[PDB]
Parts: sequence; C-alpha cells; structure tokens
Amino acid sequence: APGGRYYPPALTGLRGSHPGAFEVAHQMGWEKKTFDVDHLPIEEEYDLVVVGGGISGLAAAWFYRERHPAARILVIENHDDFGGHAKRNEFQAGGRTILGYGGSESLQSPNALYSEDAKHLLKRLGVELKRFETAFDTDFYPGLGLSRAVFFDKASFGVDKLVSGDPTPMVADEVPRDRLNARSWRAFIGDFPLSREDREALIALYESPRDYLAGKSVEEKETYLAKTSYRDYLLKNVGLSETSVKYFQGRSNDFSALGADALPAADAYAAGFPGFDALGLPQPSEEAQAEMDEPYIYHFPDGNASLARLMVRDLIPAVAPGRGMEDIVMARFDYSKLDLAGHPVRLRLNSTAVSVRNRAGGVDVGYSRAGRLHRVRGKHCVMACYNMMVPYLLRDLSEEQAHALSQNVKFPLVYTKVLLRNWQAWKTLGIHEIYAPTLPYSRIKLDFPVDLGSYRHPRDPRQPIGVHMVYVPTTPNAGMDARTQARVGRSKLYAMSFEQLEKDIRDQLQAMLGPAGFDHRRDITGITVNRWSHGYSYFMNTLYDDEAESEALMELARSKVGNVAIANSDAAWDAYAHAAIDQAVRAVREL
Ligand SMILES: Cc1cc2nc3c(=O)[nH]c(=O)nc-3n(C[C@H](O)[C@H](O)[C@H](O)COP(=O)(O)OP(=O)(O)OC[C@H]3O[C@@H](n4cnc5c(N)ncnc54)[C@H](O)[C@@H]3O)c2cc1C
Ligand code: HEM
Repeated sequence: APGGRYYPPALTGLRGSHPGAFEVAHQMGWEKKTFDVDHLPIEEEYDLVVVGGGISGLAAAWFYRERHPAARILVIENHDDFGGHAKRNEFQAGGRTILGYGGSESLQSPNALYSEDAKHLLKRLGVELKRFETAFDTDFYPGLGLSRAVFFDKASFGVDKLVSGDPTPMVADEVPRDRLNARSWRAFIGDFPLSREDREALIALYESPRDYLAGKSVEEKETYLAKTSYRDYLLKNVGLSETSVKYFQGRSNDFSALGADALPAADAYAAGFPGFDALGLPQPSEEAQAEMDEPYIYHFPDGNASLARLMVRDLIPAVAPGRGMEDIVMARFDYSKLDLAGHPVRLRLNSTAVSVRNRAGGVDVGYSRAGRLHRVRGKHCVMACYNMMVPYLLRDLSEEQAHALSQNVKFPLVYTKVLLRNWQAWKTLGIHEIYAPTLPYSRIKLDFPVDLGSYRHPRDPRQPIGVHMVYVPTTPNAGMDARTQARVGRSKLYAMSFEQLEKDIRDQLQAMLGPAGFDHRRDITGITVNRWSHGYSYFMNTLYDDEAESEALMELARSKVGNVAIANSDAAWDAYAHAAIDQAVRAVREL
C-alpha cells in the first residue's frame, strides 16, 4: 500500500503469510538454492542477532537485554510486520476503528500454564491479568439471549440447516456454562437433519453412556484410546453411523488443526468430547483441572498481537508512546523507528535470513532484503524462526540435528476477519457463534467483546462488527498421518487465489445468514484473510508417533550449536505463546 504510512495492521485482503514474505524461504526450501554471504563484507555488528520476529524472538531479545542491559540486538523478520502469528488487524467502519486478531488469539489459562519467567515478563510489561475479569464483557452476548449453533450443509446432510441452543462445552470456553442459552441434548439433537435412528443414537450418547470398552483395565483403555482416533472410537466402539460421526468431524479443527479422524480418542476425552463418561477413566489431574477451569477471557482486542506490541514498545521506545496494558491497545506505532542505525535494539522487517555460521567466537548471519544479500555479525544468535527452516540456515548442524528439526511439520490454518455492516441477521437467528461440521470454515463467530484502554467493543446490532472465522484445510478420513495432512493442507492453500478464498467466505456466510435477510454483497464491508500456511508447531500425536522417539527428536533438534541457540514455540513442540516465551528464555540462558 504505497503512498501511506508504513502500517501493516491497516491492510486488508491476503494477509498472514502474505505475498513477499515467503519467496526467498521457498527458493531454499523448494528449489534448494543456497545464498552464501561468505564473500560479502560484514556491514553491522551486534551482541545478539535474533532470526525471527515472533513472540519467541522478541522475548529472546527482551530477556537477553535484561541480562545484558547495554546489549546491541538485531531482530531479522521476513514478514512485513513484527509478531509472527501474533498480528493486529484493523478495519475502519463508521468513523471508528474495529480491531481483530490475525492469529495468536488469547493467553491460555495463564494462572496455571505461564511460568514464573513468563509472568515476570507480563508484570514488567504492565499486564495485570485480573484486568481481564472486567475488560472481557462476559455476559454481553448471553445477556442478549444469544446462543451457539451448528450449521449442517446440504452436501453432507442433504439440507442446509442451522440449529441453535448448542449445549456443547468447549475446551477454552469464554461463556460460563450456565450462560450458554442452550437446550437439552434431546431437544437440540432432535433438530439435527439426521435419520430418527441416528438422532436417537446421538441422544443416547449423552443420556445413556455405557462402558464401550467393558472388560478392559483402565490401563488397557488408556492405551487403546491413545492409539485409536476419536472418529474410529465412535464408529467401532460406540457404534454411531458414518453420517452421525460427520457431526463431530470439524469440531477439533481449530484447537488441534485436524479433524476427528486425526484426533486421538484420549485427546478428545481430555478436550471434553462425549462418549467417555461411563468408561471409568481417572478424572483429570490437578493441573488438567485447574487449566480447563480457567475462564477464557485473557484476550486483548487484537489478540496476542498486544504482547508483541508491548514488547516492541518496551525494546524500542521510539516506536510508540506510553506504558502498560491499557494504552497499548490504541497506541500509534511508527514503523520508521524500528530499525534506526546506532540504536541498541533494531527490528528489521521484510528480511529472510539465509545463512548462519559460527566463526571466531561469534556468529555471521546472512539475510536477503528486497532481493539483495547482506551480512551482519553477532557474538550470539538465537534461531527464533520456524524450526524446519533452521537446517536451510544454520550451516554448522550435524545431519542428525538437521533431520530432527525437519520433523517439526507445522500445521496450516486460516484466520479470517470479516467486517459486517451490521449484525441484525445474527440477532434475528439468536446466535453469536456457529460450528459447521464439514464446511471449510468450521468456526464462525461475532468477535469477543472486550473493552480495553480507549477501545470499546461494538454493541449495537444496527452498527458494524467484526466476525472471526477459522478455516483449516484438512483432508479427513484419507488414511494420512498428521504430518501428511499438514503438508497437503499447505499444498491446498498454495493452489488457492485470494479470489477463491473470498468465494468460500461469501458462499458460506450467505448460506448460513441468508435466511435472515443477509446479503453478502451488501453487508460485507471488509475481509482480511490471515493465511498461516506454517501455523501451529507440530505436536506429538499418539496415533502416529512414538512418545520416546518424539521427545528424543525434540531435544536433539533444539540443541545449542556453538554460539547459536534455538528457540521458537516449535522447539517445545507446543503451539502456545507461553511456550514461545519459555523456549526463548531457555535459549538466552544457554548463551
Ligand atoms: C492461527 C493461530 C492461532 C493461535 N492462537 C493461539 C492462542 O490463542 N494462544 C496461544 O498461546 N498460542 C496461540 N497460537 C500459537 C502461536 O504459534 C504462539 O502463540 C506464538 O504466536 C508463536 O510465536 P513464535 O515466535 O514461537 O513463532 P512465530 O510467531 O511463527 O514467529 C516465527 C517467525 O519467524 C519467521 N521466520 C521464518 N523463517 C525466517 C527466516 N529465514 N528469516 C527470518 N524470519 C524467519 C516466521 O516468518 C515468523 O514470522 C496460535 C497460532 C496460530 C497459527
Ligand atoms: C513466512 C512464510 C513461509 C516460510 C518461512 C516458509 C518456509 C518453508 C520451508 C523452509 C519449507 C520446506 C520445508 C522442509 O523442507 O522441511 C516450506 C514448505 C512448504 N511451504 Fe512454506 N513457507 C512460508 C509460507 C508459505 C505459504 C504462504 C504457503 C502457501 C500459500 C506455503 C506452502 C508450502 C508448502 C506446500 C510446502 C511443502 C510442504 C512442507 O514441507 O511443509 N508456505 N515452507
């Protein structure tokens, strides 16, 4: 968008891993081109060079500077904005800003899951978690009488049908259970477009649970459920029909990046799926219960992009005024201040690192920016990029360590923001969120209502609002393992133009909201598609992976290489912001 201030959050259209962000990376990864910089002069010298400008890389710079207050630090990032998966999206509607989150969504169970170091970072940045108990408008949608709904599609169920009053409790649920505005299981499932037989079988799944593994010991049941997909468990042990289990296919797409065919039944049990109540399995532990019980309210209006923005402002005060969690939300960021010469911390966007080599007690780093190669030097280096990227960069890796890094196959996801002129159609249909079992977008919702800083969430159904929807390009029921579904999902996204992505959005919104007078051409006033082709870190999947071999690969992959330490959430095989922070802390301590 030339002619305006350099300001990525205001961009709409094809975002996430946008055109321009990945082309050099694919020249290495797909064509095996090597970009050597050993014959170029060193242009700049730092104490620390960080490859990758997501939460992990920014946390690496932050904890390094805490240990080394005078440190000169360069962060090299290939997207056009900092933050990695944590991106701020903006819309202009009716003279005001509407904020959305491009990716990394909320702080997950922070009281239970965030380490003392991560809590220390939040404290120093001015984030008081208790503020979200009032910032998050928990009773807003429930108090309007709205509920969650399931949209059955004609292609999979014979008819389009929206069924509201869903009582399903979700893993990370922002709605109190007594505020779901839901119906009984019998009344809810009674409206499903399924045969009477299938409807009775689903209702009995809730009303009359049975020990589908009768005879087995608890240990044998746990082993079986770790090795059996949720879908197969429902088919073979519960006995639901192939059409019945379709209702469950996409429910796990968002939180696991795969469908029920690739979800271990044991993981479905931990996530609160039905069918386990009479198996006699142990109740979840203290940690599992304290984590599951925390309200899912720790949501800045732009998601975890606020964490990245807080860190950038703390590292480079010239970029934006202010301090603390309230004024960050509408703070104005000046991107021309990110990379100023002589300044101790510099964040260099649109730059793909291509080479990392230990030399003479320091680290030489090559990168490509605007098609030209550059060479810089640090005493230390943190690889905070995608771990499968590291073997193409770090020239000092053993064959074994390079292979281990390559086994972290990340999952693709698409987080789409849609600006609507109004949300009367949602009010008329009595809904604030829709689950679609088989369609591309499995989750479609009015955005979380959060008031923070000077930002107020949209309130008036006659006025504009942001919608969030999740599309995961799974290939269900094909016999693929998880790594293959992930790679194939990326191939599917690579083949799709923005025009094809927009058609899927407009088609599905029109089919679901149209009966209430929605007109996609008239009522959609903005679309931002955050394409996270390399989204969640891989995670150990008991359907396909051996735990002992997987933990060994993970630990080998993140082994320090001279003065080069390895971070990113990938290094934990754990797709969370607190893992991104903790892996950076480990890497900084190693140096
Ligand atoms: C759609 C989505 C939703 C999520 N929601 C949540 C949530 O609610 N809660 C939660 O805790 N976590 C969530 N996450 C997990 C998320 O991965 C982490 O929260 C965190 O954002 C990851 O930070 P990171 O630094 O580990 O990785 P990233 O954010 O991916 O940062 C790595 C960066 O390195 C860059 N890079 C790669 N190669 C190079 C190179 N050669 N040179 C330079 N830079 C390079 C990448 O382009 C990227 O920008 C979500 C993730 C996704 C994809
Ligand atoms: C910051 C953005 C990106 C980076 C750094 C990046 C980097 C890479 C690398 C290094 C590989 C090789 C993996 C290996 O050999 O182990 C790869 C694979 C691949 N990428 Fe990307 N890529 C990016 C964005 C994208 C986008 C936007 C798409 C599609 C729209 C895409 C599609 C694919 C596909 C299909 C593969 C092959 C399957 C796989 O091995 O995962 N990538 N990417």
